[PDB]
Amino acid sequence: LSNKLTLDKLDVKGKRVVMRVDFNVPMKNNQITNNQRIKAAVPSIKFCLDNGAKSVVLMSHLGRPDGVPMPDKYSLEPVAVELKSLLGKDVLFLKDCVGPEVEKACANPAAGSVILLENLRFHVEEEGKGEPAKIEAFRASLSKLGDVYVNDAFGTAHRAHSSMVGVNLPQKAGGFLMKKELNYFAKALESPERPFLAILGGAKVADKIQLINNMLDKVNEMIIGGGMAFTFLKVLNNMEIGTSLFDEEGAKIVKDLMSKAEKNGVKITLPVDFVTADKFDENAKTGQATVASGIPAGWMGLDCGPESSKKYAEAVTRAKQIVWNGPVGVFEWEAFARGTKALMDEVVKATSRGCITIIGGGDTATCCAKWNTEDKVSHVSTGGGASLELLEGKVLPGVDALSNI
Ligand SMILES: Nc1ncnc2c1ncn2[C@@H]1O[C@H](COP(=O)(O)OP(=O)(O)O)[C@@H](O)[C@H]1O
Ligand SMILES: [Br-]
Ligand SMILES: [Mg+2]
Repeated sequence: LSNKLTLDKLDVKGKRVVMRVDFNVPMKNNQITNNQRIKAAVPSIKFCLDNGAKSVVLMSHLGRPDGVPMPDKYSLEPVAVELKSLLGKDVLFLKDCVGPEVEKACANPAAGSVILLENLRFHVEEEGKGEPAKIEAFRASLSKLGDVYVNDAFGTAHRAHSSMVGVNLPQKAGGFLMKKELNYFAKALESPERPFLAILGGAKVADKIQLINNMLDKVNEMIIGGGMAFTFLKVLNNMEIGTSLFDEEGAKIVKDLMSKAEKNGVKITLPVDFVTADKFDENAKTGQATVASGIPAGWMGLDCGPESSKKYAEAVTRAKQIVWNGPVGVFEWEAFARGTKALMDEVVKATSRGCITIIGGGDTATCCAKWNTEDKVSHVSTGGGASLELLEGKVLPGVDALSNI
């Protein structure tokens, strides 16, 4: 951020600070399962308060409510409560993020007020799809909630959304988490140790399959696992995949990706076996499948199997540097957690013999919390797709929108 205003040089004394954070925390049975992303923004928030900010107004999305208010499923209210404990200051939660009543609560707050707005994506104008004059007015309304803007939302920095690129105030500063994450990656990605392995799993198939093309110019090996694999196996193996995650658009580029991997000497490791489920439920009935057998109609692959785990371990053993985003199964549910656990064990072992290991993402970082490996890998990042976009070599929209120095 040499070229960009950062919080360390932003005068906040007597200023209302409006701050985009990534508080898109994982949830389960209505409770936060990992407060990593909330803790990560505390240094910027504390800094503002300690240096005399009149207020800090915090704004984030949570999940993908698709521009419709969904307070029953995707409310940020629970975050406010967790933020109080972490901060040592109370936080006011507002039930919306714009305009008239929110604008009043933020216009002239009591000194030192911390305020958390409701889910930005309850409004279509944040993304805005899921409408030009209304997008302008959405952005104008957010711009009113402070005098200066800070973006500490590393995990969302790849998104050119209204709250990330559309705030119109004279001073737009990168926060300390943004700086910490960009600095770590700049160093780690400058001259990666080789072989450099990327591990891509998870469930955001439509988005993340589109990142593979550029990643293939940077890495020497790739594991394509979790939800990502089924699109590849259907196209390449003509495998029956039941109701497993499948991306129609990405299917159309799978063969081109494999050609480019061959051209670039990138070894691709796909799973060869699976733990299956009769429905998307923690208590689903379960089965086993292989690529040869296919997955039965109406069943889904929710974890890889033992032979896949062995192949993954073999790639990890070869690697001198690893970036991992996306669990290789539905590790939140114990019936589908073994593959991710096994891969985590191998990544920890790699770290202990000198592998540089970077694990990132809202959900993938939760694997580290779940198995107590946050201090047994080289770096745990608050960015998932955001990190993958850095690996591709892009400038992130949330960074690009900051004020030049
Ligand atoms: N085979 C699969 N089918 C469906 N979901 C999966 C599968 N494998 C992994 N997942 C899911 O991937 C989700 C995380 O993916 P993602 O959101 O892209 O990663 P992150 O939050 O680290 O960026 C987890 O919630 C996990 O349950
Ligand atoms: Br997606
Ligand atoms: Mg996620």
